[PDB]
Amino acid sequence: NPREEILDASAELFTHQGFATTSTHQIADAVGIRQASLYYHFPSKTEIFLTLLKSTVEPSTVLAEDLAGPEMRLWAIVASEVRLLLSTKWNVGRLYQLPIVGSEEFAEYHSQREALTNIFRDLATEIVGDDPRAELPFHITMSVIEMRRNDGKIPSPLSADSLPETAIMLADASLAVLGASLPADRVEKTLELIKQADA
Amino acid sequence: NPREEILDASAELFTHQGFATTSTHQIADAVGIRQASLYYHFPSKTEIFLTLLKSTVEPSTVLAEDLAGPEMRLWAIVASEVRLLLSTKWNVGRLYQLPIVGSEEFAEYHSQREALTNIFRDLATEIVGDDPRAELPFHITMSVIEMRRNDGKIPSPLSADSLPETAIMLADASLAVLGASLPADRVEKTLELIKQADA
Repeated sequence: NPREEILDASAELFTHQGFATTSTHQIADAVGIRQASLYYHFPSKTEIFLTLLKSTVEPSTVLAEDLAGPEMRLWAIVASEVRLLLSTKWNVGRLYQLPIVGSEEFAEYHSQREALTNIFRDLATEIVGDDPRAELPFHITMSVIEMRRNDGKIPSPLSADSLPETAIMLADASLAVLGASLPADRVEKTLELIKQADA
Repeated sequence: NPREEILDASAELFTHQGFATTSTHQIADAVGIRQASLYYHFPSKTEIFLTLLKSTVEPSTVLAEDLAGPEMRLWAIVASEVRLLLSTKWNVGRLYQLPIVGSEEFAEYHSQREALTNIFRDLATEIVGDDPRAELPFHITMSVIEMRRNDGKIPSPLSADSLPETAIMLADASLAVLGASLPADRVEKTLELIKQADA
């Protein structure tokens, strides 16, 4: 739809140029519409950017919340998040790195992000107790942002039948750093949760 | 010195606002000098930002190059880099995340960064062979950028007598993800290299 075209164009521009340098004019001239048609869908560039930020975290929060012992739970959650970040045309995961998202304009995003971070931390604490390594799984998950392409081709299309290698490797590492043992058939077990949730 | 004041002011501004939004006027009005005095030291904002980027990586490359078996070498290198990133007033490590540093203007930085990345990867390959986990230590090292403060107080002053906890934890994790065994007295062994190098 037209809205989706604006979002796709904006994800390309924001991920390559940053926020400040990108304008509603460029986004509209890139979608091939007049500026008024952009404004019919979005009050400004700020709302567009917020929408993209949410897409990065709200799905994982919803799923991460809904997700067996703690090793399997954490592994599945890491794999799913990394799976989500590899599933998109552009690398919209790098958007949280922009210093502007520090501003209170984006407080909605802050809240959602710390809620997701909390989910990772509390799961890891179930595994290693009062150990500062509990912080690490989230950060390991987010390293996918510096791994994938941003040329417009999707790194790994979402599939019900597989997990991409990078999601597997990063979820394995998320448990490794905690000294936790990696569960048998973890890929199949994870895939089941995704079928469960996504209906 | 005046140059150092400009760099400090610019590191504060770039790390909080990004590149595009920061101007030579703001930097000068923040240092409390006229704009002409800024221009005496730097042709533009771009050179200032490059200088800061280099500081993030050239010291580690020099040291990382100059750095026992592979576990100890990698551990020391990770700890030193994380040590360097925790040693500065502002979080200048987040500057490479700005999409603008993708531009060829900053090709000098690209080269230096891939050279540092190569050093981490080749060390890790000495440990795990042809295993994609070799990619992970660098990324684990760089997670410190999302851990530390950026309010102007230095997270951990450089000391000859200790390593901060976060550097220890991240260097431990860099080996953990590779299944490698963590060497005894690694903190003291690392500190020795730093005394050696830094004379």
